[PDB]
Amino acid sequence: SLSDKDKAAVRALWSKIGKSSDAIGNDALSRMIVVYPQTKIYFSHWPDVTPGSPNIKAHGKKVMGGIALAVSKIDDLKTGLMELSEQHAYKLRVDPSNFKILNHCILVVISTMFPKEFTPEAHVSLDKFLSGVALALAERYR
Amino acid sequence: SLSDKDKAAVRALWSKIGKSSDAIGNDALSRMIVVYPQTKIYFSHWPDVTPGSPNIKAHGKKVMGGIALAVSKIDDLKTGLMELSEQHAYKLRVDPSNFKILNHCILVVISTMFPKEFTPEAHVSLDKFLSGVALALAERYR
Amino acid sequence: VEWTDKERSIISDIFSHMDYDDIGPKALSRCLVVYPWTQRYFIMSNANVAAHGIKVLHGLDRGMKNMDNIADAYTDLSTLHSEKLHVDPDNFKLLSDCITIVLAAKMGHAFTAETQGAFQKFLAAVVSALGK
Amino acid sequence: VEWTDKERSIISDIFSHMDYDDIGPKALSRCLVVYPWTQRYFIMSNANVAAHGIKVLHGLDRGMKNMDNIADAYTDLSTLHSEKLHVDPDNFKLLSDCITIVLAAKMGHAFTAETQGAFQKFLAAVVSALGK
Ligand code: HEM
Ligand code: HEM
Ligand code: HEM
Ligand code: HEM
Repeated sequence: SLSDKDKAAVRALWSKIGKSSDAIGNDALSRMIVVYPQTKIYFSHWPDVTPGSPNIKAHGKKVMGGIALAVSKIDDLKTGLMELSEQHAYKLRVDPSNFKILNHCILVVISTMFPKEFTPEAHVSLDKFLSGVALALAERYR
Repeated sequence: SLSDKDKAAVRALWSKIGKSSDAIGNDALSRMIVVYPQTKIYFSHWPDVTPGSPNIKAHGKKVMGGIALAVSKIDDLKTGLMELSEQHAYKLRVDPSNFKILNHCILVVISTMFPKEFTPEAHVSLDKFLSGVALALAERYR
Repeated sequence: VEWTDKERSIISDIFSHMDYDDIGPKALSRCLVVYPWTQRYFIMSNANVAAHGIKVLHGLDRGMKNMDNIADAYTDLSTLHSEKLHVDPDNFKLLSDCITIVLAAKMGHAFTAETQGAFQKFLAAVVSALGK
Repeated sequence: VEWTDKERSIISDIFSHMDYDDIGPKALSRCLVVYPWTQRYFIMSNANVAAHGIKVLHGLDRGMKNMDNIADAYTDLSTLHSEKLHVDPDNFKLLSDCITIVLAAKMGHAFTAETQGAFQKFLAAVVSALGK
């Protein structure tokens, strides 16, 4: 579970990198699609699922929007992301094993763009935060 | 998270199999030791770490005692197993990846002994319960 | 991989006393109930689930017959489930556990730790071949 | 495994522009901070951690030089970490991720998805060889 130190770290980091959220989302989705090809099937209904495509750039905004929501609902991720969990489990039917994949790509992207700010201390807290986000999204699966 | 249906299922199943907890503990530890050899190192300080040994039989009681504690503290596993988490993380320094291993052996043992009662419905609830137990034990690691 | 004569005998023994029509359906049914997200690819009484359940064991049978070539024996199936079926690889491990739990219930005390070990190694080898 | 000429070039390029004395220490330090339970085997300023950090990259270097024999190149180390050191296998994957994140920070935008892919495949191959 996230400690107050963890919540402060995530809010402080988000405060710094949030401005580039559109770029982070686009880059993170691009990588997941290229590095982990099995995820492609979920976006097969899009005409262009290549890096930097208009569909991916657009979705990257929505994904980072979910992360920003998680940061604001940091004190209770289960309740905060309930609708997203229901959506991924029932409407989208996204295999829950993929959440950990995207989380990793998000960390890589943040690392490539904010090397100075993405310290190991910001990393442990963000990693715990993303695990909580993944756990919250998995809530409605069973 | 566990639903009321999940809590009822675990309490009902525990009500039925709890009588054989000593046997379940001995069998589950025996299997983990034999099937997953890397776990042996944690019990290297015991003279006899072979199946059915006096040390393993004894510990199987303590492990099932922790499970019984978890069942009684089912409404809040984080608070209920805090001391065990601290113990495994700091005093024992047990790598948290092993919790999922023991959980699997516990399921196998229960299946070999109570095939009639270990239905798939009892299985999903117990599996969710054991994941919560593992998650609670991992609480103090970082 | 490296199999011992004992492992070959155990695995051979398990398969010769395994009723595929009983184990297959039960293992798949359990998997769809315990890990519901695998229901999407298709619970107890569904003949289609039962059918594929039997096919899984028959697929294992093939690897049991040629344990030395486990990797190359699943090329056709690895591609089918992957490219055509789009089954997320993590699900192979979920089914494997259900097969183990179902077999354990059938064999009871005869499903010793040593038997479990050989069987899990066998399934680990098949799972890898499927994600290959 | 199956390497493409492109993958060989990328991996070769990454290693020739990688400063082991910089990447090694940073990757191990990060791992001990992000996954604290690996601290038991031994944070930023600890020379011993720095030393082993460098050794890890030098160990990767060996596999980069003979990419076709990755499996057999790590027999001595697989046994050392396993039998002697008793490092839980799951920790190889944790370090691998930290190495990836540290390299990403150094390379910045040059660490493209394609570069990440080749590198992750390379590390996956090494990790397997280590748990072998
Ligand atoms: C861990 C972070 C995740 C977050 C915060 C997240 C967030 C979201 C949000 C906000 C939406 C938009 C829903 C709407 O507009 O109503 C969405 C849609 C979707 N998500 Fe996720 N998601 C996550 C992980 C994943 C993963 C790992 C996959 C699959 C590999 C996935 C696949 C999808 C798909 C296929 C859609 C619909 C795409 C479309 O048709 O436009 N999501 N997600
Ligand atoms: C998931 C269920 C787990 C539970 C409920 C549990 C419970 C316990 C309990 C109650 C104790 C006794 C502590 C005391 O007497 O004060 C204990 C000790 C210990 N546990 Fe666990 N444990 C779990 C998992 C594990 C795993 C997976 C490992 C390692 C592979 C582990 C290794 C140990 C060791 C080495 C000790 C001390 C043994 C001794 O010196 O007697 N535990 N555990
Ligand atoms: C781990 C062992 C597995 C084996 C050995 C196996 C084997 C098979 C076989 C023999 C077929 C028939 C293919 C044909 O018609 O020629 C098949 C089909 C299929 N498998 Fe599996 N399978 C495995 C895992 C999975 C998993 C995890 C899922 C996901 C729940 C799955 C979903 C399907 C589906 C939907 C079909 C196509 C429809 C059908 O013919 O039943 N399989 N599998
Ligand atoms: C994934 C890549 C890994 C590689 C390639 C690697 C490589 C090495 C090498 C070259 C040595 C020196 C052995 C000798 O003296 O001949 C060593 C030692 C050791 N490794 Fe690792 N290692 C790896 C992972 C790990 C992990 C995950 C841990 C756990 C945190 C770890 C803990 C140790 C320790 C404690 C020693 C012994 C003391 C020392 O000489 O530093 N290693 N490793």
